Amino acid sequence: ALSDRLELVSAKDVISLGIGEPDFDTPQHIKEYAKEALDKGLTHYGPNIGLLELREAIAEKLKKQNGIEADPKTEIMVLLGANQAFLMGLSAFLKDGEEVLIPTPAFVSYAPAVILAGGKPVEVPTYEEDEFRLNVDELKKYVTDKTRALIINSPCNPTGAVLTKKDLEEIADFVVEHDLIVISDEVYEHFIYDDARHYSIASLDGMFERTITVNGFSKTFAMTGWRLGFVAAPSWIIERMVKFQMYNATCPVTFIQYAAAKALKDERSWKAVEEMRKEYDRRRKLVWKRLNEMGLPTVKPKGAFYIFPRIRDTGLTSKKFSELMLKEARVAVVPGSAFGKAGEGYVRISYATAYEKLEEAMERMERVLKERKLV
Amino acid sequence: ALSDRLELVSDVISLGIGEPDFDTPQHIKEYAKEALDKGLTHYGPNIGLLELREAIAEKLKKQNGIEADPKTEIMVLLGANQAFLMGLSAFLKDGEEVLIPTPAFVSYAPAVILAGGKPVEVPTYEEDEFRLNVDELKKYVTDKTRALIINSPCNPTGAVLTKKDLEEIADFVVEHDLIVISDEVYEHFIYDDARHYSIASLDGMFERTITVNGFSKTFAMTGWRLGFVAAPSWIIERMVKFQMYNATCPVTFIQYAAAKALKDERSWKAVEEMRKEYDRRRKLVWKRLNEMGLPTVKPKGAFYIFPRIRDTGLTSKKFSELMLKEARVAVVPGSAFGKAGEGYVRISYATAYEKLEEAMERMERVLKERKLV
Ligand SMILES: *Cc1c(COP(=O)(O)O)cnc(C)c1O
Ligand SMILES: *Cc1c(COP(=O)(O)O)cnc(C)c1O
Repeated sequence: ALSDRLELVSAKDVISLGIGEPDFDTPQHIKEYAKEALDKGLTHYGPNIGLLELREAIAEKLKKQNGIEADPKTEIMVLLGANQAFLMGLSAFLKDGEEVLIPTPAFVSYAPAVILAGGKPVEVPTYEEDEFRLNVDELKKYVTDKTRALIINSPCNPTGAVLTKKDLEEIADFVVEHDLIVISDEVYEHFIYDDARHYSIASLDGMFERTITVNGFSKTFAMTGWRLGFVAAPSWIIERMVKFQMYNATCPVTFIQYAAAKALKDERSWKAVEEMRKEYDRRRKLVWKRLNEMGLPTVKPKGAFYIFPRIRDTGLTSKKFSELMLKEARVAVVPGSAFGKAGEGYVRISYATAYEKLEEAMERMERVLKERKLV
Repeated sequence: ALSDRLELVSDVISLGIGEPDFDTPQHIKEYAKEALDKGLTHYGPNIGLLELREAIAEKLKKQNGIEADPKTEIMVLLGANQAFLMGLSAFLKDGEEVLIPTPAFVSYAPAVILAGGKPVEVPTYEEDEFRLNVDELKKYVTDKTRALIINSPCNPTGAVLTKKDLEEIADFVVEHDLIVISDEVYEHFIYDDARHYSIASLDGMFERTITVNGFSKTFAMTGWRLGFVAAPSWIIERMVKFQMYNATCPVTFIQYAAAKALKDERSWKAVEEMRKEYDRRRKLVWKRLNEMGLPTVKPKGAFYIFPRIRDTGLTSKKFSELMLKEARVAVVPGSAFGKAGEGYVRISYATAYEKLEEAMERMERVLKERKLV
């Protein structure tokens, strides 16, 4: 019964570097469209699948930016945050013993959503030497004939890695050969740096039929507290997820759907996303310099707004290194072990905080690294 | 495993609408705009904002006599509808039974199937003004029964359980060591001699009770998706664990507007105005339905009325099929709310007075015309 699956799941001056959301505020003009919606009286229930005009704007964005062709009436569904998608998506198909492969270090909702859907998560390590990009040769070590799905997250949280098109082509070969469904969490697609490119696995030939691509407004617009996300997937999966929603949150907030549908079509939205991306890029270069500078070897992340320094050479546990940085440096970083077994030996730092707080946090980490001769 | 249980599930004047026709009171809309300007745009606690939980805790104390701790026993949800799946998922085990009074709201049985149990319908009867009767509950309990869901004022019937009904069902609940889920979203829309009481306020009941309520029906906020439950700590702790892998948290600036609205005089004023208008409409449709030849119990709460249709010789489904194309009015077959709903139709009077009168004339013209009386 679900209560059974739920008990198998667990878990003054101080700079928090543990944040997993934009420090920016929602762009003013998106605030303004939600005020207009309230005044227009968009107060009542909407369809379980989302407002058709939001789904249509989302079909346009997916085709033009991601190369995905999805039908608005049938294949895309609006959600209360992209987070709902893991449990509801996996529940449209996962049966009782089935395994889902999760590349690790991974976002924290993946494995519990698998356990709640009734399956068994199987962690597949990614490695520092590979700049944490998934390798299909690790996938092979873990396939069984109970494997039904793979979850991919690019750009990745906690790592900041982004899969290249060739990476995705190989993954696409493995998935088709093993007849898996891929769930692709793309919420960080627009925060990509240097010469990285965001490719969607559902745009490759023959792949839409087998992937659930999840995305949302939370990170690319700074709308985490607005609870609006979406999936584009085959209609037999969408059908099952809206039936689930009927008995869960019924439908998204309908005036926020209006604000967001207009926002996708507004030039100033995209302009604000580049503002934010240029500023996250500036902060990234600082924490990458400074962390390598103080002795913690760190891969330059190509996407999202997280960086993942190697702390294992200080001789500590990622949990003990988190304690020591909080007690003595008063900076909060999250243990890499919280992102799966392959995260032990690292710590997640979010640079979604003001440049200046990051500078100061970096000096404070330095001093107790030197002071406590951990180097 | 949840996939198998999903598999087990599921010129007209529409009278089938289950939501307020009113728009949200303007002052609540402005509190929302203000939260937006104040930047209340980021993630909040999974259990919901503490300001909102403290506000809900004084409302529950004052209006309902339920004492609950804002820190551990109140949780904000994305509509009250989340409470049934998530609340049942805190304790229900495989194949345990949940008693469901019928005619009932459509979420309850699918919510117990998704959670892993089996719904057992318990009939309510028009002779009893559709108030759940304990003798009927005695016939259906088993050693597999773990919970009971009650809904007062009730959708689809409009029935509201008496303080003595509650006292007797409370008895039954303790005797059978069940937990009760109490759906109280229509609490402010009660009429005539009716009074709303909360089963968690009685004698030792808080510990055995999940009470769900929200802002959708009382403040005309159905599209805002804000509801709440007050329940013991161990139920709340498991429901916010579930929310972390579900919708994460309600929308922050909506929560602030709801908090400021519980405290505003104009909110409670808005509610008497909507209650006064629904009562006017209710008198109209109860009168018109009986005199038109359809024996109808005068509902005492919510905004729904449930006329007897079976003496026309039609089934609930055939009668609404007839009314949709002959009268152009949409009513919903009683059989959609359980099998004790057969022979009846739910009409909602959450539409304008004028359209209700019109709708009533259209139904009366086709009743007399196909000699259905
Ligand atoms: C923030 C985030 C999400 C959740 O999106 P919400 O819309 O806020 O529910 C999903 N995936 C990752 C990897 C994220 O970091
Ligand atoms: C409308 C209604 C609800 C509340 O659903 P929301 O999710 O809050 O919109 C719950 N129960 C009943 C009986 C209802 O009629």
